[PDB]
Amino acid sequence: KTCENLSDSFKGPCIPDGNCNKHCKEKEHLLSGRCRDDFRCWCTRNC
Repeated sequence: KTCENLSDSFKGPCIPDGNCNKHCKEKEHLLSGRCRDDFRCWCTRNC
C-alpha cells in the first residue's frame, strides 16, 4: 500500500520529466512525487 502527503517545502514550476519525485526521493527518500497548480506537491510513500 501507499499514501500521499504534502511535501515539506516544494515550490516552483513542475516539469514533464518529474521534479517532485527526485525531490521527495532525494530528501524523504520516498517512492515518488507530483506537483499541482495549487503550488503544492504530493509525495507517495509506503503505508
